[PDB]
Amino acid sequence: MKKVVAVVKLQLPAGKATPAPPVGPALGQHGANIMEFVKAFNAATANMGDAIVPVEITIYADRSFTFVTKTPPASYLIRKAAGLEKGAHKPGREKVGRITWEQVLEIAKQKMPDLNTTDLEAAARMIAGSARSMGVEVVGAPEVKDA
Repeated sequence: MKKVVAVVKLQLPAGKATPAPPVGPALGQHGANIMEFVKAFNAATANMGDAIVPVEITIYADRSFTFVTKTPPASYLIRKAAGLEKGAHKPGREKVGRITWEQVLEIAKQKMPDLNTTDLEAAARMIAGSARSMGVEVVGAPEVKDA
């Protein structure tokens, strides 16, 4: 008795969203509420910074909206697997925006269910290589042969 009916696969500006998004009405259907919409957005885009994110508000006719993407494509979750944590008082020696081979795989695997890719190396370079675009980098993916 619950099946998504509207997957708002729209986009949205970080640090720039407001009671006047490219949707507004096109979204007001989940019980009709905008601020909560942008509140959670501006609240996250503000908790992070400014940017753009593809929204995929998986809504179900039962009148519910499940979804929360953060940062442009890839970064939508690559940011998490990347290195966003800040920290407080640590011995030092560390960085931000660092993913791992497998992590980008699963993140790229589900991203390649049967569309057109095939080898984990393609979608991989995507999620991972995409991270490179974002400047992010992998944290492993060993490659040796001299034992």
